[PDB]
Amino acid sequence: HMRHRTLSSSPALWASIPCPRSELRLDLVLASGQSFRWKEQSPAHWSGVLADQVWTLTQTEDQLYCTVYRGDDSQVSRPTLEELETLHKYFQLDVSLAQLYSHWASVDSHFQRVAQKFQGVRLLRQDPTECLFSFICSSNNNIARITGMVERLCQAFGPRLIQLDDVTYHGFPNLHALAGPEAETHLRKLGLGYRARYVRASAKAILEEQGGPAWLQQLRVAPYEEAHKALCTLPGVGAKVADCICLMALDKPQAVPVDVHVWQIAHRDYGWHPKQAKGPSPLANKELGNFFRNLWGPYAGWAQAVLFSADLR
Ligand SMILES: Cc1cc(C)n(-c2cc(F)c(CC(=O)Nc3noc4c3CCCC4)c(F)c2)n1
Ligand code: NI
Repeated sequence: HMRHRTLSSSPALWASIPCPRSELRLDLVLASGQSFRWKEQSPAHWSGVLADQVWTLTQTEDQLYCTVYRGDDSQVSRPTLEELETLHKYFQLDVSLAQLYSHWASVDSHFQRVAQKFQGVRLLRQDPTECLFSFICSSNNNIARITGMVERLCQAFGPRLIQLDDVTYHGFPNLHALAGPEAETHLRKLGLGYRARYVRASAKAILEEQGGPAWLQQLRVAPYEEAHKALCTLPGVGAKVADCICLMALDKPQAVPVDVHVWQIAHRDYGWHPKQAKGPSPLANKELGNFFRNLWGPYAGWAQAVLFSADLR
């Protein structure tokens, strides 16, 4: 009945945001292991769900074009003022990335070289709940299999929003939906495996032990160090996942997620070694995060995103 919009198809349902392609490149952000809810359904046209609404995004060299599917028996219209603000905040466009790129480049020659080809790699501001459970699914996994688990989870537990072509879009489920007695059994049938236990247990933990998703909003305004320790109390959430949520959902730009893949890059590209544990360890991982914060400063997580994205391509 309804299909994915292109900029050529129905231009009268698109609104623009004055966004240089140096400030944001959709193709290096939306599928670069931050969000797992965006797909290039048509060429240079990215479709995904944001807060119970579906968006399609495309860009020129100077403009970011966006169209909304409000997903109901409502008159089709262009993005509103409030809806465009939501997208402005989601891409954190108030913060200059050009000024950050130059600042990082001044103290790191390796970044200066990589940065040239890979511009507009910025850090998305995600919903804490979506980010939390997305990154519990990320353990010993790849972007493709993570994307599948998150989609299947959302269809199974989340409310239906709209259908565009063959793709049916579901909003991310609330904690109560994931905390139910059959939840783990269902998630195992959807292929999450062991991660199904942590999803249910963490949903149950936030509700019962922390008092619902207002807790995650408290961690947003809490110091990085307090937020990180609070998150590490949840089943399946360790230092790596806690840092991911801190950087991508709780407004901690200094948070640097460290796993074996970040170790590889740090060693190979920066010559970094732990100043006892020859290989990775909780203490050595903590030291590596500090090393990058000392080097790049209070937006070290955003600098890591540039390298991480550049490494995927
Ligand atoms: C063996 C293999 C192959 C692939 C494609 N992966 C893979 C890739 C991923 F992107 C992710 C997700 C992720 O961890 N993203 C991130 N971690 O720190 C950061 C990011 C994003 C930008 C800020 C810093 C994953 F869990 C696995 N692993
Ligand atoms: Ni070495």
